[PDB]
Amino acid sequence: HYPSTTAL
Amino acid sequence: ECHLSDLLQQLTSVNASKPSERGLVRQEEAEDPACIPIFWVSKWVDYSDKYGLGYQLCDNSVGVLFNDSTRLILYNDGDSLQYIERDGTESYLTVSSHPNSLMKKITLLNYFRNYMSEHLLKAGANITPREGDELARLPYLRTWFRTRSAIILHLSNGTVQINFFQDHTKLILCPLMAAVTYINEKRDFQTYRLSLLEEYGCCKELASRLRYARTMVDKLLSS
Repeated sequence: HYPSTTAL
Repeated sequence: ECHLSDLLQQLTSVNASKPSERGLVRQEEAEDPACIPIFWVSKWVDYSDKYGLGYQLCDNSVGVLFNDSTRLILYNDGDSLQYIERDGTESYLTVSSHPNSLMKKITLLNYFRNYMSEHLLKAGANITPREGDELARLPYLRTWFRTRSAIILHLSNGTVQINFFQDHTKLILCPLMAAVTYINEKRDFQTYRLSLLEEYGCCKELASRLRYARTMVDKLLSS
């Protein structure tokens, strides 16, 4: 699975 | 449908003017803050191996596009629901009610909603969206695809969003306002009218992506 931009 | 063809010909028109080769380019004169989009994907997570791709609009409203081509949207009020099947029919439920047919998809709409709220960052946090109609239902995510250089999202109200993974930049093209919003590497943004870009052109950064964004529109209509 591939998530969008992480809080950072 | 007609919106994808509408968008495609708008892109061919701006790319044919060769906007980066201008004696004096004035993209400073194509701005239109009166064209900032109403909704846009600001969070998304791809779990298509198991369930599908879940996302979040600029409002906290959460939607999921499941592998079976069905769709489930949870309004930003936390309760109202909208279910759209592969064949197009819409149904309006709530979470206070207990529709047994979907209680295995509501749990997974919740898992996506918890994950995006827990780990992922809200894109366009410094943008004031433009006001929408009073009793307007949300749009759903019609079709998406994800390559190595970028991801493409196509909402049901025509808007097509493209986030470039390497540049971190993002494009939001609206065929109705005839505008595009470019999000900078520094998270700065602006909305340019598309027909104005024909007359004044734009920088290499915006011009390059408008050319790439056309071939992506061509791949949504090739399917």
